Amino acid sequence: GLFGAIAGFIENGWEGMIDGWYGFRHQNSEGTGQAADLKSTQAAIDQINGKLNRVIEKTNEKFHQIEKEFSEVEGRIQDLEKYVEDTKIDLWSYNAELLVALENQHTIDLTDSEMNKLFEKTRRQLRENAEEMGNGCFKIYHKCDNACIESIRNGTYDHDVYRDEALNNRFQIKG
Amino acid sequence: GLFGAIAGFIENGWEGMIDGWYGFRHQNSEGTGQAADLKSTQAAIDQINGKLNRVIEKTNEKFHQIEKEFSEVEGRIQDLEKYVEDTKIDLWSYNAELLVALENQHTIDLTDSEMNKLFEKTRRQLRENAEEMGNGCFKIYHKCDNACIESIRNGTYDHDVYRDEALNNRFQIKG
Amino acid sequence: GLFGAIAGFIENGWEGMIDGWYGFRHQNSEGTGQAADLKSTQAAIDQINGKLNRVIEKTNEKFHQIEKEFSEVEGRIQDLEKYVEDTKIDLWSYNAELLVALENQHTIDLTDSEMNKLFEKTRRQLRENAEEMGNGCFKIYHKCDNACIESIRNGTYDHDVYRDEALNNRFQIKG
Amino acid sequence: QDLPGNDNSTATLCLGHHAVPNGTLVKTITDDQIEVTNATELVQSSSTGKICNNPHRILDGIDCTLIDALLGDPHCDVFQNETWDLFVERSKAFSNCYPYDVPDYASLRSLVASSGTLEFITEGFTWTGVTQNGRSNACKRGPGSGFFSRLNWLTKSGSTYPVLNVTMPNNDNFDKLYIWGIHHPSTNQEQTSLYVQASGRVTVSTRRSQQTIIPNIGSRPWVRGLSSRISIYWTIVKPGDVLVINSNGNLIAPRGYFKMRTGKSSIMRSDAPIDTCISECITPNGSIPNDKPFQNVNKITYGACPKYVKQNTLKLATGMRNVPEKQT
Amino acid sequence: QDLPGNDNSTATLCLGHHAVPNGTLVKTITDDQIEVTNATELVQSSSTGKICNNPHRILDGIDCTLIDALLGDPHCDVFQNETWDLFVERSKAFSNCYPYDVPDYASLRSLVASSGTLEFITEGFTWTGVTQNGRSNACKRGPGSGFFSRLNWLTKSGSTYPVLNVTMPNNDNFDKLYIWGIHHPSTNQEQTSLYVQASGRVTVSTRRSQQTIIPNIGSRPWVRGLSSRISIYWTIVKPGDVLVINSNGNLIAPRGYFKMRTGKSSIMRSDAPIDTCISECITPNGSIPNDKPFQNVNKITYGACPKYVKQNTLKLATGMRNVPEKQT
Amino acid sequence: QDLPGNDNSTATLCLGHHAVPNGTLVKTITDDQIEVTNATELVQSSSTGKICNNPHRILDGIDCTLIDALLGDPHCDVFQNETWDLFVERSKAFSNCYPYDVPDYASLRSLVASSGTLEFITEGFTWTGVTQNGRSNACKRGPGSGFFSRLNWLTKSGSTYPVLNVTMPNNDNFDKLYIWGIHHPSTNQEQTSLYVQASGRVTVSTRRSQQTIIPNIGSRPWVRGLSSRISIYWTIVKPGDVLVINSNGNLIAPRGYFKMRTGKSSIMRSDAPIDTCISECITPNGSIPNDKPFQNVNKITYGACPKYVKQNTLKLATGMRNVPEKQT
Ligand SMILES: *[C@@H]1O[C@H](CO)[C@@H](O[C@@H]2O[C@H](CO)[C@@H](O[C@@H]3O[C@H](CO)[C@@H](O)[C@H](O)[C@@H]3O)[C@H](O)[C@H]2NC(C)=O)[C@H](O)[C@H]1NC(C)=O
Ligand SMILES: *[C@@H]1O[C@H](CO)[C@@H](O[C@@H]2O[C@H](CO)[C@@H](O[C@@H]3O[C@H](CO)[C@@H](O)[C@H](O)[C@@H]3O)[C@H](O)[C@H]2NC(C)=O)[C@H](O)[C@H]1NC(C)=O
Ligand SMILES: *[C@@H]1O[C@H](CO)[C@@H](O[C@@H]2O[C@H](CO)[C@@H](O[C@@H]3O[C@H](CO)[C@@H](O)[C@H](O)[C@@H]3O)[C@H](O)[C@H]2NC(C)=O)[C@H](O)[C@H]1NC(C)=O
Ligand SMILES: *[C@@H]1O[C@H](CO)[C@@H](O)[C@H](O)[C@H]1NC(C)=O
Ligand SMILES: *[C@@H]1O[C@H](CO)[C@@H](O)[C@H](O)[C@H]1NC(C)=O
Ligand SMILES: *[C@@H]1O[C@H](CO)[C@@H](O)[C@H](O)[C@H]1NC(C)=O
Ligand SMILES: *[C@@H]1O[C@H](CO)[C@@H](O)[C@H](O)[C@H]1NC(C)=O
Ligand SMILES: *[C@@H]1O[C@H](CO)[C@@H](O)[C@H](O)[C@H]1NC(C)=O
Ligand SMILES: *[C@@H]1O[C@H](CO)[C@@H](O)[C@H](O)[C@H]1NC(C)=O
Ligand SMILES: *[C@@H]1O[C@H](CO)[C@@H](O)[C@H](O)[C@H]1NC(C)=O
Ligand SMILES: *[C@@H]1O[C@H](CO)[C@@H](O)[C@H](O)[C@H]1NC(C)=O
Ligand SMILES: *[C@@H]1O[C@H](CO)[C@@H](O)[C@H](O)[C@H]1NC(C)=O
Ligand SMILES: *[C@@H]1O[C@H](CO)[C@@H](O)[C@H](O)[C@H]1NC(C)=O
Ligand SMILES: *[C@@H]1O[C@H](CO)[C@@H](O)[C@H](O)[C@H]1NC(C)=O
Ligand SMILES: *[C@@H]1O[C@H](CO)[C@@H](O)[C@H](O)[C@H]1NC(C)=O
Repeated sequence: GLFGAIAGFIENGWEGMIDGWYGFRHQNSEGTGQAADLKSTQAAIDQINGKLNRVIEKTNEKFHQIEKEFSEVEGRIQDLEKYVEDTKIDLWSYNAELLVALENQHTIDLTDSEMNKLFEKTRRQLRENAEEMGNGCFKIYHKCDNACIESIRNGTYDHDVYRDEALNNRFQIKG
Repeated sequence: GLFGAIAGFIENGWEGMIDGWYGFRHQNSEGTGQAADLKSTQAAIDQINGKLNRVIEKTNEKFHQIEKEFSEVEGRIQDLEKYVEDTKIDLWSYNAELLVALENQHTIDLTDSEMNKLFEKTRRQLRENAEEMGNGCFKIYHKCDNACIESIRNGTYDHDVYRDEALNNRFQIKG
Repeated sequence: GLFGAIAGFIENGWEGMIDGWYGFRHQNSEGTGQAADLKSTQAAIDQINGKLNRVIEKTNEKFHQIEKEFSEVEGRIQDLEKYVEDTKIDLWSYNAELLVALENQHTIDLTDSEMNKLFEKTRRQLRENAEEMGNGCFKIYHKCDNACIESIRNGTYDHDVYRDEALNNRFQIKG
Repeated sequence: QDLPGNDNSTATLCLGHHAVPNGTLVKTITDDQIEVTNATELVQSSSTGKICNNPHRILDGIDCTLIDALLGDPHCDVFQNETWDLFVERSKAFSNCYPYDVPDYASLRSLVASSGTLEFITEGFTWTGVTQNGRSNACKRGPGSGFFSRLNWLTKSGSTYPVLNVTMPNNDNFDKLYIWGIHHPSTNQEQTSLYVQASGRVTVSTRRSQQTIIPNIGSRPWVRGLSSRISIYWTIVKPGDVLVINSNGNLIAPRGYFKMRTGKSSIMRSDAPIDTCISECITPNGSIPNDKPFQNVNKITYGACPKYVKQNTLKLATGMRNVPEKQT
Repeated sequence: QDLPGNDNSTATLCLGHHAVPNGTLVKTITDDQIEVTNATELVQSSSTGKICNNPHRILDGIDCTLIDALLGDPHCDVFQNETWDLFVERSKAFSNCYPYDVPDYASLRSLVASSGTLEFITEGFTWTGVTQNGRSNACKRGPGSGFFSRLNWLTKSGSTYPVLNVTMPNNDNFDKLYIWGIHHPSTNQEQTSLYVQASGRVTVSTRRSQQTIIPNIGSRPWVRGLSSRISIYWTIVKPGDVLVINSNGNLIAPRGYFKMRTGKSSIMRSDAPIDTCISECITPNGSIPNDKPFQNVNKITYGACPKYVKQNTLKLATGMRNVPEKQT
Repeated sequence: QDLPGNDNSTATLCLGHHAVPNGTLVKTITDDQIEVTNATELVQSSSTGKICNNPHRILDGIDCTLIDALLGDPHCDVFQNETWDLFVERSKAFSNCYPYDVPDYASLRSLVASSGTLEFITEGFTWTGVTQNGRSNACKRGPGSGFFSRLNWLTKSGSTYPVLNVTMPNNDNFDKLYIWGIHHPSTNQEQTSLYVQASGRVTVSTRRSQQTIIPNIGSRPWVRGLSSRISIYWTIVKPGDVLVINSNGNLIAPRGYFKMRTGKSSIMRSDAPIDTCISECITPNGSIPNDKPFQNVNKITYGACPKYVKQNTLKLATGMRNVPEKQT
């Protein structure tokens, strides 16, 4: 949608991630793994529920109204009784049709946004120690075991701890 | 608009680009050259047509309705016939006025978005071999002939092929 | 909101910034300082006023209409006079309620956007001489006195002037 | 600083989102079928088929319309002094008493339907000079002839029908509804046989209003043995006002007043069965749940109901776009 | 890799978007004139000026209103048994027969206009004791006097006008529309000359309804030589019901029934020329194209038409912002 | 380039946004209370309490309703030929002349209310054979009896009430409104005492229309000493048409015509004080300012007013989210 993460630079979803809406997959020298990110999952979920509750907010009640079905032909007054109702129904149907179109459009950009925000957040944390492979994956240029992967995920990763190892691996090489 | 590419970090449009809505101008070894990007052009065009078709979706038909012009003065019932129509017209006019304002607002951010997405996509591909000049142009720090420019544009550019040449040119220098 | 700057990577606002909506706080060789950014403040303000004026655009006027309060019980025709008005009021109330919800949602993403745009603009200007600390602050890796801070803020900063000093400080170190 | 010791390697971390095998198509500002992870339906399109008898007070009219219950058709005597939040009229209802017509039937049915009560107070009208309690074999009450329980057919006594001039003050603090009528004979002979005068006249008035109706002699179609008709009228008398009934022939007199109230009552035509269940929204198709915001069951509703909409399905996306690994 | 890859040059790649010299201003949530590359107009604001005679069946009333075509004014005899999807009434239409008035003209014009047919079936009413086919010099049919083709003016035979009491059963399976009337004489002399009785009376009824009208003697303004008037009434008779017409003077009798149907027909007042072309939307200003979603030509429409809106222009942006590179 | 910068230090630059201590909660598509820096109220919810007498022409009816001002109740003679943009009717208004009723009161009050003028032109009707200017002690004008200033009660001359047959052409180029009426006596004796004939009749007509009303004798409730009533009617006569008034008893004749116009006038029921101030929007609760888009003061308005809405507050965010740094 507007941010180009979902169905964008992230090629496709993971049918296998059953524990959250957004998450991480990694491959290091100790193995491969997957893990949902619960904060961005909750952020997306809460906004969609907020939106949902606003839409289901109070059915108003109406009691005696006007007749809407007639068995005899009467002319002028019954023509008006029918026209008031038919123009009321088209106006409420327009409203319903526009409301879900705007809402759905926004739900797709909102979830695209949370994906991109989690990507950016992880980018900012890895600092000079990783490079973006451009497909939603970072190449971490230093040895990062499963506790290192866990610290990026739970947001406690210290880039300084691995900066020189990373900068060496990343740049120096032979050019 | 929301992304700040169009009428933002990209100073102005190219009246000369007649073959697409978004594209590339380059200046290299063999000279200067321009080329439309057809994928982002199509992405912008398709969304605007989708939006367009939804708005032109079915004129509903109405046959016998109520009278809307009167030649005698009648009082209570004619007052109501006139009031039902006048409040119907104001409600549909409000709807038309709001619909094009939201739509237009969104068309401007959607196209701003595609510009920025194409910029980001090219950024991600050039990896460590280019720098953003901050005006929508990348400085490519390695020799890049016309086939090199065409591989960035058609999305097959391999950064590794030029990484050491680039990294040398870009960093080393004398500081 | 959609961009994740306000109430996002920028942890909180400054109650102390009284001279603008967006701005800078630095620390450099000459001391500490704060300064509002007037261009992004004006950009946010103008869009919010534009939006505001559109909403206050012309109260339409109405003169003779239908009766809306009755003292006797009449039946069929009075039932219709009441139903036309009650359905007119619910339709306008739906409209008012949806209008401020969309508007407010957009005002929060629009201001989130201007924050992020000012951040990006500053990023692009500092080029290879600074790093993002990921909290909305850049670490400038070269000596930058008050006039250097002023040139970033007023948009005349030349990165080349400090590039080797910065690149040395930033990378070389000991890894 | 941190000392590597020996190892030199890299890791890969990839961010991603879920996807589901199934997925639902939804409309958008720019697409009209785009697939998302999950959606929720906003249009209620099915009724239970039964009118739940709770929380509103449903009164099933069985084979009485509300006007016959009001007038007091013998077969609707079950409904005297009855009350309702919703009176349900059935397609099978039939009238079976003196043939009558009501000039503005629709307003009288409305006006009683929302008052919500058939509470009747008998008042001591004194009709001097006429024969009270006339009844007809087209309105059988039990084995005998009969008439509407709430109306009193006056005919001559002996050889005269006087000018009736009666009055009934509204001394209470509420409005009183008076249902009265006029008899249209089939023949001039019938007119004089019953009312002596060859031209009747009924004038019913208050300080605020007056109705004078004069009868119309002529043959109408045979209905339950009769070509005559009575037409029904109504007068509301406000607190402090006074009713004066003045006639010279053909008056079908009131026996007292219905009392009027102000409430949430209404009437509904439906053949749906009433059942025991609680449901706030009633539709002539039966109750429906008001959990969704819009409904497509019927434009006629009573209670807390969803807004009727022409569409029968509107799905609200409750998840991100579905971009599966394989296909859909 | 290579060997010492020494060619230290660089390249520049710039991304950009198009711009046009021209450009269109559009309204936005935050701006009311912002310039975009291209836009499309959503309000239809011009008619062709002609009512296309296709796909709907347009019936041009020429100088007949629909009610005169119904009643059978001599000059509208062209329209007998005619049908329409839209009947167009012209401002030039004129009546030219016995001066009449229709108590609820507006409902009779509506009710016939959407039935869409003037199909008339003559029924064998037998009027015994009166002179049929009365005609007038204010309603010339050919050289002679005449009357409405679908009405039958009964007057006395010799010295008496009996009490007419006729009946016509609806034995078909459709509703029947009966147009009848009553004559209001100018003088008591005229009343007795024609109808003998000094006070006429017409009662038309079914099992469901009854109308009794009594005439009103007095001078009205001279219209085509006459001060008298006839007033028109209508009765619909449902399948299985029965019409009973009972009168004692002044009856203008029906000659049979119009048949009623249910359809998409309506009536429109317009002096626009009908022309050959296909157009779905008709406006009294002529047809308009329903390609746009809103229209500002006229609030009166028939057919598949755009929604009428007060605005005369609403441009929908179909392109990005126009940020020109000079402007040429 | 430059020489040895002995010291090589770093700087920190942080971008941020403001925040306020206070802050306002607003609704959103996804939240219904989110705190922003500032907001503006879009619902006007309070009246001044006074109807400003500017720019519209307010006419305070004092203790006259518009119909009594029209008819010419003695106590409303102040309003003759008066004009208004808005006529304000007060709850205290009372009638104090001959007891009358108006069959379609609501349409006559509407029709005069938007014409906006009580300009009356007296015309030379010649009533030959009857006694003009009848007056009553229930309509005291000064010490004496009186009647409505704009109506003329005709009674017999000596022993006869002729058949009146008068005509008044509309030769001007505007529509004329004629208010006339009919007297309903209480007794047959009253009928013959005044009008000789035992059954009156009034027929008022134009080329286009006709009304015949016949009186109704009978006792109504005592109102200002009387049981009789007069009922009011109206006839509009278009340019080029002609009025013919024909009666044989009980006519309450017009004295001329009110002239009709087309404008922005209306009528309002309010007990609010009129005051001097300029305000475009009038509500029966007093004027309100139309600076906001929506209002919740009253659904009844006149002038350039905000759209009435059920909500009493709707805040539009005019600032960013408020994310303060201290605790609470
Ligand atoms: C005026 O004309 C109408 C229509 O011709 C007459 O109505 C008909 O009157 C007869 C005799 O009363 C009715 O007959 C009865 O019908 C019932 C049901 O079939 C039956 O039980 C009796 O034995 C008898 O046959 C007939 O139904 C009725 N028809 C209609 C449509 O009303 C009326 O009698 C005439 N009146 C005068 C005073 O001439
Ligand atoms: C009741 O009063 C009305 C109005 O004064 C009388 O109407 C007028 O009657 C005369 C004589 O019939 C009409 O005259 C004819 O007019 C036409 C056109 O000018 C002309 O061709 C004839 O030679 C003749 O002059 C006059 O038009 C008519 N005016 C109106 C407005 O209707 C009516 O006759 C009176 N009736 C009685 C019984 O007293
Ligand atoms: C028909 O019946 C009505 C109701 O019974 C009679 O009305 C009543 O008539 C009397 C005598 O005229 C009225 O008396 C008046 O009372 C007022 C005080 O309220 C007093 O100021 C007068 O001097 C006089 O005494 C009485 O008010 C009136 N009541 C009503 C409700 O109208 C009427 O007179 C009867 N008519 C005939 C012809 O029988
Ligand atoms: C983050 O992960 C590391 C490794 O598991 C652990 O030591 C640390 O405590 C974690 N922090 C939090 C807040 O979970
Ligand atoms: C991309 O450009 C290079 C140079 O023209 C060419 O060899 C390559 O095949 C192109 N790939 C595609 C998919 O066009
Ligand atoms: C920017 O700041 C520097 C230092 O104050 C100053 O010399 C320069 O002129 C400024 N430029 C502008 C446009 O303010
Ligand atoms: C789909 O959305 C609705 C509303 O949010 C929710 O009740 C339902 O559980 C969701 N489906 C799944 C599989 O989460
Ligand atoms: C109806 O209610 C009234 C008021 O309590 C009572 O006097 C009357 O007798 C009741 N009649 C019947 C049939 O219940
Ligand atoms: C509800 O009832 C109406 C009329 O009885 C019928 O046409 C309609 O299709 C029904 N809809 C449902 C969901 O039962
Ligand atoms: C402008 O937009 C309309 C609708 O999308 C399209 O038909 C038209 O060709 C566009 N104009 C140009 C120059 O592309
Ligand atoms: C009108 O149509 C009916 C039904 O077919 C027919 O019997 C009748 O004679 C027709 N009359 C004319 C004038 O066409
Ligand atoms: C259409 O017709 C109406 C009334 O005839 C006229 O006022 C209006 O301006 C016309 N508009 C157009 C586009 O012809
Ligand atoms: C809040 O917004 C309104 C409308 O924009 C403005 O008049 C007011 O001054 C604002 N408040 C502050 C403190 O700026
Ligand atoms: C009312 O105005 C008319 C027209 O100028 C005038 O002839 C008439 O005498 C006026 N009457 C009063 C009481 O002002
Ligand atoms: C306005 O007046 C109405 C009726 O007089 C009253 O119910 C309402 O509360 C009033 N509102 C205000 C703001 O005065």
